[PDB]
Amino acid sequence: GLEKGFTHPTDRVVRLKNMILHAKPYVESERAVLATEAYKENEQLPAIMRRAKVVEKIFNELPVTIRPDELIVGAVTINPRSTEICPEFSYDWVEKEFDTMAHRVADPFIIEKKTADELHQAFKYWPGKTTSSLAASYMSEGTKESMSNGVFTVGNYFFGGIGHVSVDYGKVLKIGFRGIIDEVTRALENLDRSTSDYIKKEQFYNAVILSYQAAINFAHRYAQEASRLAREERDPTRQRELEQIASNCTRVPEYGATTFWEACQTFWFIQSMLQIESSGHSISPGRFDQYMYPYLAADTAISSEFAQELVDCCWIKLNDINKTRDEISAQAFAGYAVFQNLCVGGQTEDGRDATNPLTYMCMEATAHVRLPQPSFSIRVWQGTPDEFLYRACELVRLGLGVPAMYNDEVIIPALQNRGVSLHDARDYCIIGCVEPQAPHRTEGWHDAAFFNVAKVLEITLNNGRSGNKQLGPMTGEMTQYAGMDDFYAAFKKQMAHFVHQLVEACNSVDIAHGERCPLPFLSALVDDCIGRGKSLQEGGAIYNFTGPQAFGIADTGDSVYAIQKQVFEDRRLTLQELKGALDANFGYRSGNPRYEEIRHILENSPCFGNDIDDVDLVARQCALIYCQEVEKYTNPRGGRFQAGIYPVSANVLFGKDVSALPDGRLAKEPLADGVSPRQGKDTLGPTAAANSVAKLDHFIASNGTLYNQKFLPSSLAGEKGLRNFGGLVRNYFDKKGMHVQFNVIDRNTLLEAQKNPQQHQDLVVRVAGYSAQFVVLAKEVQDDIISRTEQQF
Amino acid sequence: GLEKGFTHPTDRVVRLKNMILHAKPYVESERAVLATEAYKENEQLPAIMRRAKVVEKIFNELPVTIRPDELIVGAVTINPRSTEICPEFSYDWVEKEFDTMAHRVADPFIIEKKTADELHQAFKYWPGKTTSSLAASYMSEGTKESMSNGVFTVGNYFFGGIGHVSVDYGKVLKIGFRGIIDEVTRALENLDRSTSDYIKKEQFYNAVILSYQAAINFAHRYAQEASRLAREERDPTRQRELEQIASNCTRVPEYGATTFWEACQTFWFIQSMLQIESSGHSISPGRFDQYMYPYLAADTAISSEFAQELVDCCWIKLNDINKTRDEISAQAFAGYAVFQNLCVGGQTEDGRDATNPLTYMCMEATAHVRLPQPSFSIRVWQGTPDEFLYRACELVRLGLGVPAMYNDEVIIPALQNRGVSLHDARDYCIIGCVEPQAPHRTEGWHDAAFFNVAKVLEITLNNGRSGNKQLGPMTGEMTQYAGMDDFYAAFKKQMAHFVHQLVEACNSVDIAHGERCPLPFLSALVDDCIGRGKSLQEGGAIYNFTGPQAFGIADTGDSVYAIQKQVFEDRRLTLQELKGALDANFGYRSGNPRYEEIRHILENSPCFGNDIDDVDLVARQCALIYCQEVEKYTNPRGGRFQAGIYPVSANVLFGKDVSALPDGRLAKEPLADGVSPRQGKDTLGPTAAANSVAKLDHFIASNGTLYNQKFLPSSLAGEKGLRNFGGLVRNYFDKKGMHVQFNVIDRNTLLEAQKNPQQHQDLVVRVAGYSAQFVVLAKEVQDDIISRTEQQF
Repeated sequence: GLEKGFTHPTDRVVRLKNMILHAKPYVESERAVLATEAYKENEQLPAIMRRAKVVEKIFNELPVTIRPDELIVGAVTINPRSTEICPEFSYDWVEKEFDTMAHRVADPFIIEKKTADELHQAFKYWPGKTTSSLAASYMSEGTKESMSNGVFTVGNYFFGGIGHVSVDYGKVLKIGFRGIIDEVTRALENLDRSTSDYIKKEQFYNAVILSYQAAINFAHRYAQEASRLAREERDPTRQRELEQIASNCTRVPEYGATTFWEACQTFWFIQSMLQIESSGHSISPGRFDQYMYPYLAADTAISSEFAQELVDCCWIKLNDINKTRDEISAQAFAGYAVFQNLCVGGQTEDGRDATNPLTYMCMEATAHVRLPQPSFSIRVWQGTPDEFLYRACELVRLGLGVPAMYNDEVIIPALQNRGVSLHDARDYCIIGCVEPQAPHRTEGWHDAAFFNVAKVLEITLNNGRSGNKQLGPMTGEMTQYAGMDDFYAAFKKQMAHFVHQLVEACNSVDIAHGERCPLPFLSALVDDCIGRGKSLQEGGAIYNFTGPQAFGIADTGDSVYAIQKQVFEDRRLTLQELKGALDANFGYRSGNPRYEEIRHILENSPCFGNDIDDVDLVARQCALIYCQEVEKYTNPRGGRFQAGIYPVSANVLFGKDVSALPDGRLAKEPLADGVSPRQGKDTLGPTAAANSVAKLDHFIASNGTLYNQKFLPSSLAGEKGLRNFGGLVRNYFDKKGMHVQFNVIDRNTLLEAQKNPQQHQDLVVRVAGYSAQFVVLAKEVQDDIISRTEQQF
Repeated sequence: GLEKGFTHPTDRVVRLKNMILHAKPYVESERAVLATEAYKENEQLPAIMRRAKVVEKIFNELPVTIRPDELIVGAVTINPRSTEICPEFSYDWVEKEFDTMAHRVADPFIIEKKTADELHQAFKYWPGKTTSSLAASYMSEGTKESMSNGVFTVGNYFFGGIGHVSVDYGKVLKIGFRGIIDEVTRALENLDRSTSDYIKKEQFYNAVILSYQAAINFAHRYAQEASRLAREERDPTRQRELEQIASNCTRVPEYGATTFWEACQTFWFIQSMLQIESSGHSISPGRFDQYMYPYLAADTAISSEFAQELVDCCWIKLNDINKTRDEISAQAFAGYAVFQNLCVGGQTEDGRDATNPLTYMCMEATAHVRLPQPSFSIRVWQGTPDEFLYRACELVRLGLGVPAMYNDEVIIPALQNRGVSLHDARDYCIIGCVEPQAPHRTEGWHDAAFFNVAKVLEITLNNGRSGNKQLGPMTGEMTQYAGMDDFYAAFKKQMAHFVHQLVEACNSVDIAHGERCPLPFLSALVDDCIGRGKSLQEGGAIYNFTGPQAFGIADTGDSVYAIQKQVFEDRRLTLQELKGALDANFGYRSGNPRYEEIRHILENSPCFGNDIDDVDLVARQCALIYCQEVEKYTNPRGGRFQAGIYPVSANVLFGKDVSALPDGRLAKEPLADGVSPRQGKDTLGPTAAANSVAKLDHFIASNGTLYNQKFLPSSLAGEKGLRNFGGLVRNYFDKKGMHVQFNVIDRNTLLEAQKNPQQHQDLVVRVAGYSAQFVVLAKEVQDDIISRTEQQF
């Protein structure tokens, strides 16, 4: 039968899982202090060589920690699930939050007094030497004013590192760090030295070699710690394990992997070491079933049980990573989340189906571990085997939010439209939440900014004003609109003004990272940085993009359609009354009964998400106006801006920046998540809603769209629930939606977790493009997830 | 007749002159301290804006000093003829020399204890933050090793600023600093903001505007000081002068000049303020008679005596500038020397003669003032009026070394061969010593390096060795040469190896200046920096070059010819004995009589400078081998390397780096100056010697060649003396030599200045492309000048 069920993990895997779940996150100082001293010691070097010295000091001197029971080793932090500090990007919020970070609503971290004193001393070096301080200096005053008023924000790469990449894991698996060094050495040998261009390329090459020499030492330090622990082990079974780990770390990643266990250790060293070099999140394993499976197939000795246990251990290690952000930024990325997206299935470079036995082991590992990370995903195409889709649906029924599902038949042509070859696009993986790329060939900047389209709508209707600040052009007061043509013309002018500022802000951050923090370790693992002699930050990648995200799409669409229908077509109210009602927040505080009646009229207009073409096409048009502006622009790496539509955990946060809207929502209330219909407003069932969402132009939003659905668990029960559920996915993907993902949970389970969080520490659910512990989320985010529409078949 | 003699200066001018002569040069700290605080305060800015903040703080806060009697005001230093410190380029040698600089051989400066304490504190900021520290980091180990062994040096721009430019004085005279600000404002309004490129251009533009706003303030601060002094001044005439100076400085250079006195004040504000922004020397007024004359002709009130006295005051102000360098570099640029070349005459853009009345006033000013500066020059072409050449010749007869003479008919086609338009080339001026450019269109880097061709010959004959060290390729041992073909093959291979390293070193310094010290004040006065939105350091100039200088040309030619004639042709000695004699320094210590007999044989070979084709063509070929290798290379500004041949005061210094040579020269002895025949070896008179020098390829050495002659004064006496002397210049220029200049002095006058320097403080003579106080020069440089061939007709 279609319902196969899931096996159980070993007792050791349960212990390792529980270590993550019980861990109290700390802030730690050692990496920050070492980095700072490497900067201090190397003021005279070009930035790329200084950055080599940084990772060399950290890799040589960071504490090496092997946790009880691990088979796969490597720790960013001494304490499980803790965070380093990367002061080179930003630091002052850390010190501002020394005493409040342990108690803040979103993602609290403990900062012990000694750690605070150590960070205080190191931060003395940093004023004005960060990437953020340089980025802000490049931006115009109007751009900064627009961000201060909540039109958009580039905080992600402003305050932290970039990340958002899937590196060439397979290359390191094959030839190791030593192979990387040899490739660079041959690039040096072949350098054209007839002009002045070789001088900086040679600095890059020597920086990469130094970085990778230190990276080899780092693995050897873990081998040494494993041997030290082995000598004082008393259980001979664990002793032999530690001896085997020492052997593994001696071989990899210096050399290519020769067993499946070594291949797992190669993967984890890369995955953790990249996040030691930089705090950029969305370091995404990508197509792990593809590049790892050859090492499983070739390992004739390994048992199926132990092979699965190693994948489980990788899943758990993926949850050891954590990241603190400033108190407001943490609310937009909430849940101790670093967005490591790992996908399985899809197509080979040849257009054949890519499923292999490891594909299903990856699904089993998710069922075994049941933790937020990795951000597990499946690719789907016309040739997806029934067995893979139904097994994925079985996994989704567990209610963890994973796997998210991505549609090859939209994503591949979407990438092609941006210049990615068919061969490279067929190999895509997901970065972060929903953002597709050709892996190890792209510097995509896939979460460069958040952009509030609903705020632009607000500002349009107030003639460029926000507060009493003239923030955009005076496109005309809404009372002077003769019809919807006047609105759209005004809305497009506002969009052009604010998107140009968005692009300025992203590109200023882009220049700042290129000038102050080019990365020699990361860059060697992406084509064509070695061949070109250029870092990722300076255009070494074959493909270059920048991806800013739209917020408030359904809010904007339903509001614009409410103006069309209720004011112009049916004349239920005038432009003057609408203006008055919006400014008065529909009488929320005054009690004005005409404004209340107006609100009730607008609230009951047709809404996006009910398969009604009239209103669905307005949502499509409003999203297009954003997406068509964004793609007009380029970044300093020679690449193209491309829109995405996804909220991570900030559709509540950024709703606070928007006053009352013509669809009737009150000031400061939440916005809609991604391309999903407004919370509770898709009332005709999951098929009708998905039909609406697929009417949007997903292809032009080539940084990725995000669609959330939430199902009543009993609707998915039994073989016949699975079949209906799989039919819904194929329906939506056949109609050219890009992505869909599912919560499967009873309302009372969420309500109980709120009332009794101590009893629900392992409740993991989808936020948007990632899953998190529900009890870690702030109440306002929890309420937003509860408020989402419950679907039923 | 042809000798009309010279008028005398006013008593004021004599007082202003003697103030320079009697000044004891100090090191001062104010500018270094202010610059350091501006860097400390502005760590977060892009470099161009940081440099704007640097000049803003200095221009706002540097002490304002007006000296007794001046009509033209503006002081770089509080004390006359003193030096500021520019730690942004290098600092550590200043502190190493706190206790020794007042007593050192070449260019001593007094450093009082208060000043050393101030600089000690300021220097704490600088480790690793200088342009020099970055430049070194880009250079390969072999390049730095060749420099340590004396093959070549890039010290000039490594330790100090660049300079070496003639800015658009005419533009500032016409539109003022306000007009510069207006052009940049229009460039801002016209910026294409559709890509990412505008972000950095707009930073440059904002940096230029800020710098020029502060530049206006600087002039107003001098106006306020003149007004303050006027209220204090008992003498009614001097009171009115100070009131007029206050009016001048209020008008210029914020606005264009409206009198000749204001034009002189504009000139001097530009000249001094450029050398406040940067320590780069060879800030060259260039075609002063061309851009200043319209303001003289339009000034219908000024008397000729006052106009002359203002020009005299300009000449004296040019001697107020001074510059300290580390104690070894000071020996290469000896004489309190900043190389401000000012030329008169030549052609206009349409190819007409450019002589005007101010042309002759500039010659008079040199006769009035008789100080080392400016480095006064004349252009000469086929159409030079006889009155011009003969007047310049009378001036040379005064023995100051000036004017140097430059041949349009070589320089203009030479510049054309480097891509300069005929129009631009016709407007050329001289930079520094002998280096031509199209003024306000060029970033020429005209003294980027000193390169020791004689050392390359030494190394060639020792199979790539220098001392106990393999510095170049193993091109073969001397004893294995079958003939001169073998030697030239090896020599060219050595030359290619070391010139590649030279180019690396230059380009490393070039990159470092572009990344850390782009200049927003200077850059605005050179085409096309404003139009392109790019500093000079990043390629804003229309024409870009790099100019490295050959040393030991005559030494190399005569040695190579001595091998050809004495070894291969006449078989007076074997290659084996020559190797032994060179290694043993011709028996200078051993007394070996065969090596002494070989020395005598080689010393009496024919020598370059006696109009003997056989040996002259070897000098030509050897100089060509250098010049042809240099021109194969480019710089990171998109420009071309081009050789020059000139020694400034370093042919003695760099001869110390060369062991015995095949021409009989003993180890460590001086090398020949520029393209001049070896000291004392041209024995057939000045026409024969000039004929030899003109056989070299001067056109390919388009960074400039330098030829010194020295005459017995009685030989130039009378109308007949002048006629011979003009005919010699016209002979040499018709035969396509690029430059010539003359000492005219009795040997006993130099000898008496050595024995009784306190009676010869005003004795000014030519070193090489510049003039200096003979008593300020080290004994070994004095002796070298005394050893030069004395000519007579």
